[PDB]
Amino acid sequence: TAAAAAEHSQRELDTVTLEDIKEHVKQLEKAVSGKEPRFVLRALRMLPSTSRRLNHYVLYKAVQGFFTSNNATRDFLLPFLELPEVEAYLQLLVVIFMMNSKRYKEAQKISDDLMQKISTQNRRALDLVAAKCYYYHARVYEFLDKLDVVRSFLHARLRTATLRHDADGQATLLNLLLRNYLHYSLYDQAEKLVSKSVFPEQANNNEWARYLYYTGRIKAIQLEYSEARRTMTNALRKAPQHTAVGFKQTVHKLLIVVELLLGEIPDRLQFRQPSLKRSLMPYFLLTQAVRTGNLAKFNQVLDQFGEKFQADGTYTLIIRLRHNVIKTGVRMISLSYSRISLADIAQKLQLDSPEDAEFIVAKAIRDGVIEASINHEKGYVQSKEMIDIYSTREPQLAFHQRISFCLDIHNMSVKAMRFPP
Amino acid sequence: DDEFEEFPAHVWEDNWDDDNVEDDFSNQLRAELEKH
Amino acid sequence: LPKNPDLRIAQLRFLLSLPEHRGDAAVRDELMAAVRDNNMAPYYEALCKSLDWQIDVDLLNKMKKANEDELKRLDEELEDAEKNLGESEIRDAMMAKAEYLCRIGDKEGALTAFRKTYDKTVALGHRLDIVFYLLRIGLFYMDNDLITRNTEKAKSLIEEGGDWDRRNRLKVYQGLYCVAIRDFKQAAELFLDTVSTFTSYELMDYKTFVTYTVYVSMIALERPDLREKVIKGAEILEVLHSLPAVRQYLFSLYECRYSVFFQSLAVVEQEMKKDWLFAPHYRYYVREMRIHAYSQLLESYRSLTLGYMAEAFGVGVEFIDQELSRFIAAGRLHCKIDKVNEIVETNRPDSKNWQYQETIKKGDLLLNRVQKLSRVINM
Repeated sequence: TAAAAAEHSQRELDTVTLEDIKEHVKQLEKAVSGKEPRFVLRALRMLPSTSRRLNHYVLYKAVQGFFTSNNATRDFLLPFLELPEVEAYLQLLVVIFMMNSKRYKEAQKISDDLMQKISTQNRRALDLVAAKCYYYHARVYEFLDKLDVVRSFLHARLRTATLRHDADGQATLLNLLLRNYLHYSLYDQAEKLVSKSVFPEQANNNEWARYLYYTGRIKAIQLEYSEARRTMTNALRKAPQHTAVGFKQTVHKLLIVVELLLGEIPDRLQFRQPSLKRSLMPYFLLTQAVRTGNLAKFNQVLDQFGEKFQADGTYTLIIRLRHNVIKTGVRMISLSYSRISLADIAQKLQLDSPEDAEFIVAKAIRDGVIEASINHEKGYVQSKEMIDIYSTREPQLAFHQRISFCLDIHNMSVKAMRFPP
Repeated sequence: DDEFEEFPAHVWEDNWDDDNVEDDFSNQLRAELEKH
Repeated sequence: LPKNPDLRIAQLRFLLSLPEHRGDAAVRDELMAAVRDNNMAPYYEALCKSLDWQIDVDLLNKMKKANEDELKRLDEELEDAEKNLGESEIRDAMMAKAEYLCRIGDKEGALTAFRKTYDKTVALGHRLDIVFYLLRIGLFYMDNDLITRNTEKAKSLIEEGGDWDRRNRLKVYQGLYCVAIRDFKQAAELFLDTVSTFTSYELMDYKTFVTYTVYVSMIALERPDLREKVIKGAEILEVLHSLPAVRQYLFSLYECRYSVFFQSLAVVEQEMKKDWLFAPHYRYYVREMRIHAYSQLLESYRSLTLGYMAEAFGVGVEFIDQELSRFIAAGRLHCKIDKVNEIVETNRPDSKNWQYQETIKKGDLLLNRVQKLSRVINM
């Protein structure tokens, strides 16, 4: 009876998990029955691991021992399975169940019913549950590879979430809508929407991260590389620490490409770190090729790992690479030199003639990646004599940004010191 | 908090220099002395 | 302490493994001489399989027979001690068993036997002796995990009540491991704190130890400390009388004679490539010493004519141009070249300016951390 004993221990753990679900419910009533805001996040933060521990027989007993007011809609869950917020929480749990069970028809129907319910009820403490429902409904449609009807659905829902001055639902809907645009490769509608929507200044860390990823990708494709790099780097700094391996991988990949485009060389600690090595190795080879300026090795790497690039989505940035590869050469040359002559850039940048040198270096300056002058009366490319930047307003400005930031955190921290009674 | 499920997933602090050179500083210096 | 095994065995194996010295008649003769003398049957089999050698059955059979007989007598004596004698001799029999296992090179057998002996034993001294044997086996087979594990083990045992001879021996072991993992700062610290007390003649000769101390010190120490502790050093300068090629290398850099410094750096490179503990570090050592030399020269200049600097370094103008470009790009040096009129200006940052940049960087790190903290906990 080893199987029976294992089932017994698992069901004791299941009683523990049911107690955890009851505690989450109780927190939700602390919020809504207490009517105080928030605390739905408190009851919700354990959603991922709880989804992990979900169990079919456990939910079979749950959908018969829960729902004190048995509105008879429980029979839309019971057959497939074999309050104003707790019902949404339970429904989200059930759609999670079908999700991990790979049952994406009743999953979509039950998600639709959940959406009808949340849309009908015009609550203000239910917006967070609505946000999570939006995300998982999108994921259902994603495993079902429509991604299209969800566009209009989520887009109207975003309209509602921004009419009601909501933050969490607004951010999550904006994020999922951007994901849909990017999955269909509509980097013009995506850009227009990002331009004419304002992200909640007070938004979850996990949503800031995703928004920053998508915005950085939009700008990267749009050829605004400096802000693209800033956005991706900030997204990474915003990202979770002990999780989201895939998200970190994708942000890192795009950041490597964007930096290489700006003309820099990434940091090697990335390719070092164990959670990424296997993911980013193709970019390891690509960075070697770009740093060397070896177009032959670059072509080899493209022909050898091109499929992964077309998979993650980089395959135009990695030709804009070629361009910024010659740019990277000129940036190194102008980083360690002060008066290099053109006939000497031709060679050390692998060019043909001083005329081509003139054109390429002039364009590099125009793009503002080398910051030098040029003189063809004698043919040299003198840089800018560095001025001692402490008798200048640059320290002023830098410390101004940093002091403003510190003051802002003091403000936000002294705020949010809520006292209960 | 939430694992972003929508996204599928030496001991030496190396810092580049893994280039391809005619040895690091032996044949280079030999040829240098030879041509000087 | 005994040689379990001669790390010269590892030196010989790696020297043969290196492609340049694969066909070394002498090296091969000496390696096989040691193999036959100490009867390392599993190690010899591994050598043959790895290096694609034609086995000599006529002697390999005798070697296997000798190993089998010795192991049989050892474990028979161990059983006799178990059935007749107490722990004080059962432990010694097990120790002899493990010692023969390591001396024959059966890695798995030696590790198992030493683990069992450590489980049995209670005396601190012999616990440390077993731990040292394990560290040296780990060093022999370059198993970073095993070496580090027994390393914290040994630190714990010595902290739990130890003695200074084993402190010095552990320090030298830590230094060799630091050289392995390219932590030359700790390597220099330990080596210079235990150069006056070299007692571990099993790992390497004292000439080799002083040479390693000089090398690591030059790569990891500032000029003040180098003068105080490696040129004004009693023993570290006593042995350099017997070592003429290393004294020149050190004193070239200190006296600011630089052409001799590159000559000796090429010498040191070709030496360390052949070496087995520095082999995956010679590119880095050479590059970092080159950067140290260039920075030392330019630390007392503001516009150094490229021709003069080439003459000082005993090279040409093109070579200097190429390598300075490389190092400035890497960001190590503080110097900007001007090739039209060949002049290498030096844009070193003033004290205030450098302090500003450090404040910006470190404050940026702290700001990132606090920003994460606040954003996380406020909401």
